[PDB]
Amino acid sequence: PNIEMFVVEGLSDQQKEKLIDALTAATVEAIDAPADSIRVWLSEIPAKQFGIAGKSVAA
Amino acid sequence: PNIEMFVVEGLSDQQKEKLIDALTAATVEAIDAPADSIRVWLSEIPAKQFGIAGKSVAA
Amino acid sequence: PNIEMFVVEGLSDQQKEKLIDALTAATVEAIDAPADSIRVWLSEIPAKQFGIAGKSVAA
Amino acid sequence: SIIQVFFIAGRTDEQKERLIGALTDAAVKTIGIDRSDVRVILKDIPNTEYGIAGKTAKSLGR
Amino acid sequence: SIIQVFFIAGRTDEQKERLIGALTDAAVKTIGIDRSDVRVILKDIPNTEYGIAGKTAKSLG
Amino acid sequence: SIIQVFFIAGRTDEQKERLIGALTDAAVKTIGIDRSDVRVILKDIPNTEYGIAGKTAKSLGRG
Repeated sequence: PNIEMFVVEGLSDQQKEKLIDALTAATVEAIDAPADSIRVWLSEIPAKQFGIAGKSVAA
Repeated sequence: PNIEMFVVEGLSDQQKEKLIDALTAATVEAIDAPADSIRVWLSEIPAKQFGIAGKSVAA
Repeated sequence: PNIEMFVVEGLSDQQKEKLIDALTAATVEAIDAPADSIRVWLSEIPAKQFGIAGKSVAA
Repeated sequence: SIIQVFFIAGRTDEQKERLIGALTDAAVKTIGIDRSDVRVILKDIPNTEYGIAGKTAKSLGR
Repeated sequence: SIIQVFFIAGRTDEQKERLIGALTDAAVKTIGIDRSDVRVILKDIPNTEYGIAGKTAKSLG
Repeated sequence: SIIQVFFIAGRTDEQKERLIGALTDAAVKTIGIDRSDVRVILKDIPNTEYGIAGKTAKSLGRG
């Protein structure tokens, strides 16, 4: 499988490592998918470019 | 590498095959990625939901 | 300027093509972009494939 | 806040909802955001339209 | 209802802000989807990573 | 018409130029689309942000 998670920019490289693990583990056990077949990427979005209800996170 | 192509409907399963093969080969000779490392998926769009300049591929 | 909208399944054919011009004029209007440069394609995701707070639209 | 899954078609409807909840609970566990702003988008790709090593998933047993 | 715009880098922060709610309202209008659920992701792509007719946005414009 | 690549960072911009060309070249050779309707979105992902087997690409020695 393949996961693209869109996140706002306020996370450290350690949190990001812990999240790729968590997401990979979730797919392994909701679906019986092998881990080595799961590619996870984080698409980090600046808060001025992430919109929720017409309003930026930055606002 | 991972490749998503957005294509309009009307393509053969056989035409879809040679595209995956072609998208893969181009990625091998361009960034020297081994072919078995390239994942390709075509995400197909009906002509009525693919728009150019405010109007769908139906006209 | 390419736009992809993820929409849960069930919209009319009339209101989908209607969505495309709306989203296109919004970018022309905000970021001063020529019409012939904006492509808008709607991605039609089934209700059992769209999740909100861990729950499916079906539920 | 938004999780997009690209994966080969054929998984049960109940596997699909098991995933949506499992991925939401990963983000809420690990980042600490509110499940409310979590969106999980599942993209089934057919085996004739998903390729590995230049070969369709279908020719690969998939 | 999630929107993702792929666009060449360089747009101003006010133009970006202007784009999010512009797309949000347009969706609320025509589809009747509450602002509550219209997420708008904006992705800048460097000129050297955006392609028109197989050419980079740097060498074209 | 729109091709999107998700790939670990580290490649030269000269290489991304070949990639954009080669991908478009391949998509007009195969399904007869016009060059001028093809857009290639290239999305680099840092080592720290890309994962395989639950390990980051940096820990697998990739970028």
